[PDB]
Amino acid sequence: AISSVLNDILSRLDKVEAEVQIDRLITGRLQSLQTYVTQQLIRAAEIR
Amino acid sequence: LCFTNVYADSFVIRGDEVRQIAPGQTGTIADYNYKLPDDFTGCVIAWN
Repeated sequence: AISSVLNDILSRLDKVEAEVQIDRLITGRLQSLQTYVTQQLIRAAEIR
Repeated sequence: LCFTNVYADSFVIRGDEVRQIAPGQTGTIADYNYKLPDDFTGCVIAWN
């Protein structure tokens, strides 16, 4: 995406191009939470 | 196909304004006298 900062993108693109650039950040971000929570569910299983 | 409801929006414009009639646009027509939505389903039919 043309920035890491979500508001900047709104300040430069319309509803059709902001949707592309923002959907990179959503997909990548959601993949980040799906990663951390997997590592943590595993970590937790060691602790049990 | 079949459709729930249908319309025809009828008007006259400059040939150099046909581009503004696409959804996700800006310019004096798109801003101040005819805008299409982002989820626009339909067809633009334009001729000299």
